This record gives sequence, C-alpha cells and structure tokens, in this order.
Amino acid sequence: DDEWLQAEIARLKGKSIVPLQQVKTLHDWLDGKRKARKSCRVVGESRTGKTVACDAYRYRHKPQQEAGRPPTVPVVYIRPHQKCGPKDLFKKITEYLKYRVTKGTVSDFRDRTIEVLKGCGVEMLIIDEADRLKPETFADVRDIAEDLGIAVVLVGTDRLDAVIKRDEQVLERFRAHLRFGKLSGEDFKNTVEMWEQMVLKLPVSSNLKSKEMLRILTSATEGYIGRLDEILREAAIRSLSRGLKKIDKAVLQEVAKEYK
Amino acid sequence: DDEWLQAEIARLKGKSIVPLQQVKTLHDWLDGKRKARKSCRVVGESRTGKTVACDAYRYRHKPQQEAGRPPTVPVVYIRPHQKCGPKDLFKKITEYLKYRVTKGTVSDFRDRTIEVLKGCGVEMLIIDEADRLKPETFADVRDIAEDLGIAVVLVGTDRLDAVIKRDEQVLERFRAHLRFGKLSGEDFKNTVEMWEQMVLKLPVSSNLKSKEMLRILTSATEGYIGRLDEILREAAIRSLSRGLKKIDKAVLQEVAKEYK
Amino acid sequence: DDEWLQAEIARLKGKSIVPLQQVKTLHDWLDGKRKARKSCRVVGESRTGKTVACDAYRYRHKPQQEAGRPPTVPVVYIRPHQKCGPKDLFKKITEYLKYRVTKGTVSDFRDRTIEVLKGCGVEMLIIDEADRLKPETFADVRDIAEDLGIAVVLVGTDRLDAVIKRDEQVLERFRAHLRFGKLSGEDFKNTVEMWEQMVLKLPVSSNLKSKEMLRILTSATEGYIGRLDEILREAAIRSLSRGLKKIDKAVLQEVAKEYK
Amino acid sequence: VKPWLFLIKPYEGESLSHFLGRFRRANHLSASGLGTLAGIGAIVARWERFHFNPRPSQQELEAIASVVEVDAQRLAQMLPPAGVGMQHEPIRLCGACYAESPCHRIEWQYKSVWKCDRHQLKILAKCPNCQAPFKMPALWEDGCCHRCRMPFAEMAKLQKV
Ligand SMILES: Nc1ncnc2c1ncn2[C@@H]1O[C@H](COP(=O)(O)OP(=O)(O)OP(=O)(O)O)[C@@H](O)[C@H]1O
Ligand SMILES: Nc1ncnc2c1ncn2[C@@H]1O[C@H](COP(=O)(O)OP(=O)(O)OP(=O)(O)O)[C@@H](O)[C@H]1O
Ligand SMILES: Nc1ncnc2c1ncn2[C@@H]1O[C@H](COP(=O)(O)OP(=O)(O)OP(=O)(O)O)[C@@H](O)[C@H]1O
Ligand SMILES: [Mg+2]
Ligand SMILES: [Mg+2]
Ligand SMILES: [Mg+2]
Ligand SMILES: [Zn+2]
Ligand SMILES: [Zn+2]
Repeated sequence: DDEWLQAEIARLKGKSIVPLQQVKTLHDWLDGKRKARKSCRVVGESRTGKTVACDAYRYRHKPQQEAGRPPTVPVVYIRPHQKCGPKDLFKKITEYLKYRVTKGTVSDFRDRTIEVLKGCGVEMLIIDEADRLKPETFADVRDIAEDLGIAVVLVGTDRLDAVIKRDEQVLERFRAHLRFGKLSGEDFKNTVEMWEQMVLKLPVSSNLKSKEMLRILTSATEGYIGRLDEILREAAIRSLSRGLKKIDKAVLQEVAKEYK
Repeated sequence: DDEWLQAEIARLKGKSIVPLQQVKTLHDWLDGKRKARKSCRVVGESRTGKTVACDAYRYRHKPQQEAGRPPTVPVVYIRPHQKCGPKDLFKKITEYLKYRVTKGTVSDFRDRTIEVLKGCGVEMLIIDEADRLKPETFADVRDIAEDLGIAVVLVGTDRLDAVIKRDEQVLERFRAHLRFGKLSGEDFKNTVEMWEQMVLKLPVSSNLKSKEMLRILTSATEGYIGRLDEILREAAIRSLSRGLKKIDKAVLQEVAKEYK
Repeated sequence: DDEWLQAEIARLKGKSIVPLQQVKTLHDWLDGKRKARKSCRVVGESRTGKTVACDAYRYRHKPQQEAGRPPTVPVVYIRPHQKCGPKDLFKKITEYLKYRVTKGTVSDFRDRTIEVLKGCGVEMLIIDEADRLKPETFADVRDIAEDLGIAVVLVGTDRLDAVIKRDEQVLERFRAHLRFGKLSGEDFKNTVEMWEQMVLKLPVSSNLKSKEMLRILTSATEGYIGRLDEILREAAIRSLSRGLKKIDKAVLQEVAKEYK
Repeated sequence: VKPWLFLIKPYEGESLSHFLGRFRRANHLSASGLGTLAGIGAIVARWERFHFNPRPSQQELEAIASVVEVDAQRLAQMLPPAGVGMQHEPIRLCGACYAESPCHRIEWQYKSVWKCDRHQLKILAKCPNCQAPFKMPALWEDGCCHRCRMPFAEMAKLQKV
C-alpha cells in the first residue's frame, strides 16, 4: 500500500493533458492557419492553458523521418527566454530540428537556421511567450514569415499585444488572433467532472461534483484551468497524505482559504 | 477534379503582380532617376506594395549579358537584414551580382565590392527595407553614389524618413522621394475589378464587383494593396475548399470580421 | 565459471558491429554514389553511428586480389589527424593501399597518390572526420575527385557542414548530402527490442522494451544508438559482475544518474 | 620499470640492412633518427644501402649494439666476414628462402653466390614478372614487389631451378 501511495502521489504530481473544447478550437484554428501559411497570433490570459494546447498541436504531428533524409517536422514550437536576442532565437530554431550549432557570427547562425528550415520543410513556427524576445528580432521573424513562407503564431499573455502594438509592421502582419475564454458555465462543470474521471484517477466514491463542491471550485479557480488543476491536485495529495481515501470538504476549504 | 482544386489553391497561394498606375509611376520615376543618376529615397505606408513594385522594376529590364564578359547588371536589389553592418551590406551587394564572396577584412571586402560594381557597370542601386542597416553604412552608400555615380534608392516605411533625419549628409543627398498612395476611391474600384478579372482567374460569375462588396472591402482592407490581397485570397481559398464555385457574401464577411 | 563470465564481459566491452536499418539505407545510398561516381557527404550529430556504418560498408565491398594487375580496392576509409596537412592525407591514402612511398616531396607524393589511385581504380573515398583536415587540403581533395572521377564521401558532424560552408569552391561539388537519423519515434521500440538479445546475448528478463525500461532509456540515450549501446553493455557488465541473473531497475537508474 | 625499446631478435643470416629496417619499422624510427639515437649520425642511413666504403667499424657496431640490444658479434654476423666481397647492387632475393623465413640474407649479396644451396634455385636479382629491381632490404615493409604487388614467397615458383 505504501508503494501504491507513492505511485499515486507521484502520478498526482505529474500533470496531464485532457483534450477539451478549448484545445480543440485552438488546434483546429492552427490547422486552418497551417493549410494556408497564415501567420496569426493567439492570445489569452495567464495560467489559462494556451501553452498546453500548443504543446498538443506540436506532438500530434509527430515528425516522421525518412531512411536517409532530414526528418520532416511540420510544426515548430519555440519558447524564447527573457530578453531573447536574435542569435539565441536562431540557436533555438536550429536546435529543435536537431542541428547542433557552430560558433560564428549572427549571420552564420541565421544562414544555418534558414538552411535547416528550408531543408526540413517546416510548416508552422509557434513562438510561445513571444512577449520575451527583443524587437530587433521581430524583423528577423518577419523575414522568416515573408521569404520562407512559414505561418508564425505569436503566443503569449496580453502583454504580448502591448509589446507588438508599439511596433509598426508586426502588428499589421500579425493580426489574426484567438483569445482564450474563461470557460465558466456548464462547460466548466463538464470540465471538472471530466477532470474527476480522468486526471484524479481516484476510486469511484460518487463525489459527482456536488453543488457545494462546484461553488467552492468556482470561488477558488475563478475560471482558470491551471488554478483548477493545482487545487484539485493539492486536495487529492492532502487527502492521500492523511489516509483519507477520497476528497472531502475540509481539504477543499483549506486549499481555498490558503489560496485566497 | 481534386487535382484541379490543387492547381487552383497552388495558384492562389503563389502571389502574382497586378499592373496599376502606381507601379507605372514608380517605373517612370526610377527611369528618370537612373537617366539622371539621382540618389532618391522611395517611401510608403505598411502593406502598400513597395516591395512588389520594386521587384517589378528589377524584373522589367534584365541584365543583357555579353557572351564572355561580366553581365551589365544595371539594377541591384537587396533588402539587408535588421541592423545590417557594412560588411553585411557588401556581402549582399556582391551576392546579388552573382559573384561569390571572398573571405577577408572589411577593407578588402569593400575593395572587391567596388571592383565588381564597376565591372558590372551598375546604373541604379535599389535597397529594400533600408530603415534597418546601421548608420555606419550610410556613409559607405554615400561614397558609392559620390565616387561611382550610381542612383542609390532606399525602400522602407516612414521610419526610414526619421532614420535619415537624424543624420545630415544622407538627409541631404537622399532628398528626392516618392510617397506611396492609398489608392482608395474609384481607382480602388478599378483595382478590385481588374483583380477579379485576372488575379482570381475563376469562372465568370457575373458578380461584377458589386457596390456591397466594394463597401465591405473598404471597411476591411481600408485600401491597402496587401490587405486586399490577403482578404481576397483567403476568401477565394475558403470558397474553393467548401466546393463553392464563386465567392459568397458570407465568406467575405467572415474573412473581414477575422481581420478587424 | 568466472572464465565464462570474463569471456562474456570481454564480448560486451568489445565494440561489436550490429545491423540497423540506417546502416542498410546508408549502404544503398553509397552504392548509388558508387554507380554514379558522384560526390556526397554523410553528416550527423555525434555518436549517431556514422563511423561504424562506413566501416561495415567498406567491409561489405572488401578489396579483391587481382591476378593480372595489383589488387583493386573498391573503397578507401581514412580518418586523418586533427589539423593534418595534405602530405599526411596522401601518406594515409597510400598506406591504406598496399603501396608505400617515402622520401620525396609534396608534389612527388601527390603524383604518387594520383598514380596509385588510378592503378587501383578506387571507386569511393570515405574520409571519416573530414573536418579534421586543414582547409588547404580540401583543394587537394577537390583535385583528386575531379581528376580521378572518384566519389568522395565526407563523413563527419555538423562541424564538417560549417567548414565546407566556409569556403566556396570546396562546397561547390558536394551538392548532395545525407543527414543521419536521431531515430526518434516508434523506431526506438524496435531497436531496443532487437538490441535486447541481438547484441547483449544473455538470458533476457522479458523486458521487451518495457514502459519503465523504455522510459529510463529515453531519459538517457535520446535516440543516440551509441549511447544506448555502451549504456546497456556497461550495465550488463555491472549486473553480471555483482552476481545478478539479469539486469534490473537499480543498475539502470544508477547508470542514468552517472550519465545525466 | 627500466628503459626499453621494441626489441627485435635477429634472424639467421639476415642482413644488417634488413635487420635495421625491421628494427626501425617496429619502432617507427627513421634512419636519421636511429643514427642519432645510436650516436653515430647518418651512417645508419648509409648501411641500409650497403655502402660500406669505410667498413662498419667495431665502435660503430658497439654503439648500435647498445641501442638494438643485440650482441656486437651477432651484429658482425650479418655483415660479410672479413675479406668476403659483396655487391651493394642489385639487391638479390631467393623466393623459397623468403617463404621459409621472411628476411633478406646477406649471403645473397656475395659476389660468389648465384645458387641457393638449400633450394638449388638461381636466386633472383629482379622481379621475375615485371623485371623491377628490388629495393634496399631495409625498405621491405612487406614481402612484395613494389611495382607489381607480387608476394615475395610467390616468386619461388617463377625463379629457375
Ligand atoms: N488541455 C489541458 N489539459 C489539462 N491541463 C491543462 C490543459 N491546458 C492547460 N492545462 C493546465 O494549465 C496549467 C498551465 O497552463 P499553460 O501553461 O498551458 O498556460 P498558458 O495559457 O500558456 O499561460 P501562461 O502564459 O500563464 O503559462 C497546468 O496546470 C496544466 O495542467
Ligand atoms: N502589385 C501587387 N500585386 C499583388 N499583391 C501585391 C502587390 N503589391 C503588394 N502586394 C501584396 O502586399 C504584400 C507585400 O507588400 P510589400 O512587401 O510591398 O509591403 P511593404 O509595405 O513594402 O512592407 P514593409 O512594411 O516591410 O516595408 C503581399 O501580401 C503582396 O501580395
Ligand atoms: N550500427 C551500429 N551497430 C552497433 N554499434 C554502433 C553502430 N553505430 C554506432 N554504434 C556504437 O556507437 C559507438 C561508435 O559510434 P560511431 O563512432 O560510429 O558514431 P559517429 O556518429 O560516427 O560518431 P563519432 O564521429 O563521434 O565517432 C560505439 O559504442 C558503437 O558500438
Ligand atoms: Mg503559458
Ligand atoms: Mg514591402
Ligand atoms: Mg564515428
Ligand atoms: Zn632459398
Ligand atoms: Zn614486380
């Protein structure tokens, strides 16, 4: 049982990807923009679940490699770090395609990145946290989207929109967006029920997501998927730590008052 | 029939040049400048079509080569990358002339640049996106214009005007300018009609570019050539994908609401 | 029994040639290059298994003892020294052949290697670690390829790609290129389940690339076939030395800890 | 541990040239290098071509004995005995005696020797298939004619009885 308890707590620590209508809409729109090389910019709140949806769109087109040619990765996902320069960005592009860099000037990195980009036949350039990179690199990404014809999706918080708004070309060229919703409603109840079924993976004690539980979770998460994940995982781990097989009212109240 | 759809979507994905009064005026202006050896600086808004028209000018009168002598390349078109240095400018200028770069310092690079430019007998130099290259290089472009007598032409957004404003010599030498227009009005209607005739290349549907779709295009694109291109191509591909033969009001309204 | 154990660990510690799909497609590619006599350059990231594939290829087409003339050698495999001049390249290419030259000078040595190459009618010249050569030697390699019509296969890592991109005339003839495989995807399952008994040759614990074993391997090898090779062999040595019947989870986690 | 070298035991009737060549190839040395190590200079490079204009002296052989670790008398036993005349050129070889033992016999270089006493074969002065004169014995990396790549042991059935 102790080994089973350790397995349960380790699984609860690990986050999962339940496919729901938000990620469904996102990757449907992503496929639509991919089929026409339309460079858009998906936007949304913080801790809402855009990156996970992007991740899923990245893994679904798992690259299929030929016997003796470079693999065809159709979707490229990068998450440049804070104040990411152009050399760093090109390094990331060529590193994702599994092409280790060689020391040189920025021009050398740009040329190698262009070469590996055309050779691999990439279709998508997903730049999450696109509010981090410097504006001297937005010209580079503009040229990438222009000459190489790769649809770029600038992903980030609403601060990304402010970052690109002060610029001239990047705002006009990247205008199509997909704002992430709050999810509050009956769809939220469906979400929490589905999370109970799959993510929690607890024995069926007929919790059924009662009205009091729904009110507590609504007051806690405020519609955030990440908040819901964190609170559910914390409640499950706290119940399993005190020997409680299922999740009762006290742990929900404790985590809710701890968070707010 | 599906292969015909593939051919149509491939043709729409590729971008063709539509002749118009503005590009003709640019052609005449550049012909006058090249016959006068005058260093001008063309300017325009975003998505107004400067790059396409400059490509049309460079493609119009190609270099007629001698059988065993270097080609008499009359026009050199480059778009140096962001924060382009003098060495990078020389590299692009020598790569356009179909002369492979020789490794060396900036002095010998500049020497060979000058030698190949004089050997090809270039008349006018056209530089796209000339708001990027660093001011350390504008001195060298001035030197080229002064000592060789080549009409140096700069393309860029209105920020290029301020870029030359902060410096004195380039502000004075590049004093002939040509602002790109908005092309809206009756000329916009003529452009729309001729785009439907030639660019769409679809079966005659008797749409005749009615007043309602003129209003929709004015409200969505606001007269930008690039925005007109984007919206018309997206509407056409959406109509063709769903099996529709002509364009519909719903498709145009959909692509309009997705842009504004 | 310890003699049998020591023989087994001697087999493990020894590098064994093992058949993969990638080596077979490389052999097909190289046979095509032989029949075309066209230069190529197989490139791949470190420890991906290029050297062993080239060695297996050259063993496949072993040299034949000729009766009327000195024996003809199909392929020449040479791994030069780091920053070694063309003199040493000629020395190695002659010494690989039965021929041998001493004294003389560089021009004499190059003439002699031309004569021995034409005498043996060598088809391909697989230079392993091509980037170890000085840039001046690359001109000599081009001259050998052009004068003898011999398909030179430049084997190395992406540093080779950067080196050949540095100079123009060297890269001029090596248009084609074969990119090696990282082996990511489902191919990992087949390669691990084959390597379980093809190479290790011990009574298997029916691991069959189990979830725990496969995930712990992907956490250490990342598709590097050499990585999994030496990891599995060293782990088997550890397991057999301590008296265990077959490998377990503890030894794998220890070797993964010492690797990552 | 004690200072060492890749020692080679001398054959029976081997040449000084061939023995020094085997010593060099097993130590990756050079004629100038071997001479400098021995302390006698480029004289070694002379001995590899049998130019004994000043016969190999007792001192010049003791100095070698110090390096190759072979007794000086055993060294003199690969030079022709005092008074016996040898021809430094052409280098001569018997195929059968090479097949028996891969070496070059100093007795083959004698002016008075034309027949292999234990094979009854007229020894070879040039390659029997392409008429290519043999190299210096020290230069025999292996037993094959340089021009035609024919093994030395094979030539036994081409050389006359
Ligand atoms: N489809 C999903 N299935 C399961 N959990 C999800 C899903 N989408 C998001 N999450 C949860 O959301 C949290 C993190 O969300 P994510 O990192 O995708 O946010 P984001 O919208 O990109 O915002 P941020 O910029 O604040 O990181 C995690 O707790 C993760 O489990
Ligand atoms: N004559 C034309 N025919 C067809 N499409 C055109 C034409 N002129 C411009 N376009 C469209 O405009 C876009 C390219 O415009 P262009 O590169 O000239 O913009 P720009 O305003 O000069 O850009 P930047 O802001 O980088 O200076 C493309 O979508 C292209 O299809
Ligand atoms: N086809 C193969 N069969 C068996 N082992 C292989 C094979 N390819 C590589 N290896 C293993 O990889 C290691 C050597 O790899 P190899 O030198 O061929 O790789 P490489 O990608 O050419 O890298 P490097 O240039 O750094 O040596 C050894 O541990 C060897 O067992
Ligand atoms: Mg995020
Ligand atoms: Mg433009
Ligand atoms: Mg290798
Ligand atoms: Zn004999
Ligand atoms: Zn011969």
